[PDB]
Amino acid sequence: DIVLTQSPGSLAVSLGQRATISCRASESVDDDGNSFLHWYQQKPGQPPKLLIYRSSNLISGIPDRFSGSGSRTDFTLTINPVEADDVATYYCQQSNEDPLTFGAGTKLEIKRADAAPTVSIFPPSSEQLTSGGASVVCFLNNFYPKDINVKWKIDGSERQNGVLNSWTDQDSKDSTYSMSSTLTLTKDEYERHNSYTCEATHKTSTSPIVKSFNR
Amino acid sequence: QVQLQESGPGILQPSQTLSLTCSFSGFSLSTYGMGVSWIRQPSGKGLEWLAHIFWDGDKRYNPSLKSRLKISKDTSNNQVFLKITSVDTADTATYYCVQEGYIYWGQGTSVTVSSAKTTAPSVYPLAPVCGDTTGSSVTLGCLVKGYFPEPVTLTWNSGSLSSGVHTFPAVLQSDLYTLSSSVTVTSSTWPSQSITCNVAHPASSTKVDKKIEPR
Repeated sequence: DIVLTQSPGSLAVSLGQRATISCRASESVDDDGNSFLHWYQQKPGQPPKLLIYRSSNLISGIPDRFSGSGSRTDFTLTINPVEADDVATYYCQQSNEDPLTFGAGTKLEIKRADAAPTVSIFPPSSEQLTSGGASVVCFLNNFYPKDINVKWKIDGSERQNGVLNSWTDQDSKDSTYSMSSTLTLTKDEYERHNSYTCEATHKTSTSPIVKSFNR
Repeated sequence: QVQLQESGPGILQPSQTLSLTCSFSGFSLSTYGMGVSWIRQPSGKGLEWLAHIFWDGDKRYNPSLKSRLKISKDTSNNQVFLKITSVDTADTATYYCVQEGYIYWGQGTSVTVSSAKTTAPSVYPLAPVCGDTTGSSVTLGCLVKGYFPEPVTLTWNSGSLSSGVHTFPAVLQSDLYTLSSSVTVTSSTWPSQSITCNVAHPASSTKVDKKIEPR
């Protein structure tokens, strides 16, 4: 099983710099001469767009700035200049020996200024509570870099059960992320607690951003 | 000019058999060296190779999966077939039909294995609790929860509110999906202007419009 070890896992780059992603095979992917390592670009919601096949062959229509290099174990894709478009995930696949294996992915994201999350917290609508459930939702918005961690405390304890997180992809306009976290309780737990807290921890702040309320 | 079209069921209950089909035009499976692969990409994870049938009838399978797979060709109809028995939830993925295992990728076809039935969603307003702040921008939200199957269509003010909106991807919590959207406008805008969450769940033929009203 030719494991592939793609790296870096993430690449932050700006419009213009050369991007270089590397894929690394366990063993040779060449039948000596042909190198069966192919590179795929996948934007969110797209099917895999094959870019370059058998090491260095640009598909008919891939903008030439995509170069493919390598041989036997070590291989490289070099996007250069990185354009707005090229933000997507890049995969590499060997097909020299079944089973066919794929590299784990490298997501290339456009770099921008650090921005810290606008956090907003929302108690349950009346409607839900009439229906017998309580969801408390916290939206952490418009922030760069992607790395954030949210923690819910109900009357000062860390509740980490019943929590659903969801992230958007990098925004085309300001190149920021956002995520949403929803804590779901029955109506009954909800009513025997007073303060709900949504606490976020992002590179921009020393120590946490917290939003909270009392019923 | 190599058209590859995968056709399959949509939703299928656990433990059934998944029968997929691939229709190719543009090559022939009798070309020396030819063969067609099925690769699947489970929700959000990366690509997984399933099988490959060769020009010469030699079939190769994924080790892990072997026990459940059966590829087939029918060259007079230009169809490669795949069958997976005893589907379980992990098989929700998008299945792709691929020439030579990498060079021409079909479109994909999503199969979804669930035991849930069509459940129309609950749409709940998410209003703030108050203190005019954050650039004196307010963030308002919409929670759409517990529906099956995907998708729903959330717009704000019938597609007129478009900057500030962040619809987050749906996640599964107990065989049913939950989604939320946040819209951030300035203090001049709400509640002076009405803002409405419009959810449409085509599969149960439901359209719901909730107006976000101060709490």
